[PDB]
Formats: sequence, C-alpha cells, structure tokens
Amino acid sequence: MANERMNLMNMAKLSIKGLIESALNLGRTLDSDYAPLQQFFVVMEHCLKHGLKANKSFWGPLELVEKLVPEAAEITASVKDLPGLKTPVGRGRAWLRLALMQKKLSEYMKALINKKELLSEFYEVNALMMEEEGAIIAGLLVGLNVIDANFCMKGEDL
Repeated sequence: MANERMNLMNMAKLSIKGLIESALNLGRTLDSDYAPLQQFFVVMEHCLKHGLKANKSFWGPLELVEKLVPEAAEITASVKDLPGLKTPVGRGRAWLRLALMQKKLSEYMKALINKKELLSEFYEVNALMMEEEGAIIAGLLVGLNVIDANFCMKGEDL
C-alpha cells in the first residue's frame, strides 16, 4: 500500500514531465490522439482509483469538485446525463479531459486533498489522495497549465 502509493506517484511524476517535455518540442495543440496524453489520463486514473472504498468509482470524488470550486460546474454538467456516457468511470474520464482543457486540473485536485474530511467518504485512510503522494501530484499538475489541448473535433468545421 505505502509502496503502491509511490509506484503510482513516481509513475505520475514521469508522465507529467514527459508530457510537458514532449509538448514543448511539438509546438502544436493536442487532441485525443497524442499518445503521451492518453498515458497521463490512464495513470492519473490509477491514482484516483487507488484507495477508493468498496458504485461511482473515482467519479464520486470528482463530482465533489464543483461544490468546492463553482468554476468546475460547467464541465461537470457537460459530462453527466449525456446519452453516450453511461458509466460513472466513463464520466470521470471525460471530466478529466474537459478539466485539462481549462488548465484547471491542479486547481481542482489541490482543492480535493485540501478537504480530507470530505474526501474520506470515497477514500481509505491511506489512499494516494488521502496521503502525501496525492498532494505531490496535485502540485505537479501545475505544469500542465502550459499545455494547450482540444478533444472536440471530427466534423469538418472548415
């Protein structure tokens, strides 16, 4: 457990740094095809899934966000009650991508680890989010604020 926390963190730490790095060299905006980005979201998903008590999954902890940060109210309304997204996990994923497009990822995460009594209904006493590793990740997610992304196209528009 205490290790699975560092295995995840050190994972997240590398992904974040490898995304920002890969991103600066490219120079263009990202979509949902950029491999380094899909990686991040997956890892990211493993950190929020870890610790969760025994069904919404890592979605429940995120739903909370808009209650702490009213700014995350629009993206939370865009993902739920949507015909396509039927799974709580599916909604969570979509949310993270939407939040990442606002460069609000670290802001929302820092607000969740800053409220451990609220986050204790979703995570166990020693979950990554309930421990210091979750604080490290939230602080690192500040680097993704220099990454421009957009996962909203396929229909011409030109």
